[PDB]
Amino acid sequence: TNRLELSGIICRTPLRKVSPSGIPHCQFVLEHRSVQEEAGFHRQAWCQMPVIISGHENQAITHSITVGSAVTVRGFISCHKALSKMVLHAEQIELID
Amino acid sequence: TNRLELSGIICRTPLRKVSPSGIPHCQFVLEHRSVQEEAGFHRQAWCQMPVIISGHENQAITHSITVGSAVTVRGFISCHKALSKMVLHAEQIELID
Repeated sequence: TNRLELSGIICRTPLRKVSPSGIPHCQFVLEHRSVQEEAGFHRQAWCQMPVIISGHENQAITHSITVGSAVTVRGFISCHKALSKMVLHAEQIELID
Repeated sequence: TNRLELSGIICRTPLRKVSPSGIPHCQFVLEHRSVQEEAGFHRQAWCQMPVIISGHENQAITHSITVGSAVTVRGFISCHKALSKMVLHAEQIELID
């Protein structure tokens, strides 16, 4: 199992990237803030999550999202060592604007 | 929205912590490895995710998990700046041993 669903505001201008051999991607940073419940207590949760969306099929989304967009993203997480930097690979995104 | 579900192997010995004013916690590191699908391609996903489980109610789980346990955890993520270090606050855990 590997599934993250996270909402937030895009806080960095999205970067469009195209690979010569197909497979283009769009990367951005999603800032999440919420109140969560833990052991009976209500505490603040905050994160700035790198997000990537790949594939020709998804090329449209990039030109419809920008900094300040309210967005909910669902995908898998993957990490690489710097602790290790986390990226959310988005399978789906929903807009709230 | 803020929900992560992630399976893996506990790769660091769990640390039991009790606060004097109630609210005890148990922290550990969960190593995830899987094949995920992205833009048609099958690629490896890997992460070493800090996990915390809080509350008197959950005090038992700690003495039933150890390094090498296969485990699936579901909760919310929260981050703090070092990029920012991520922690999974577990609302529920399921064992696979």
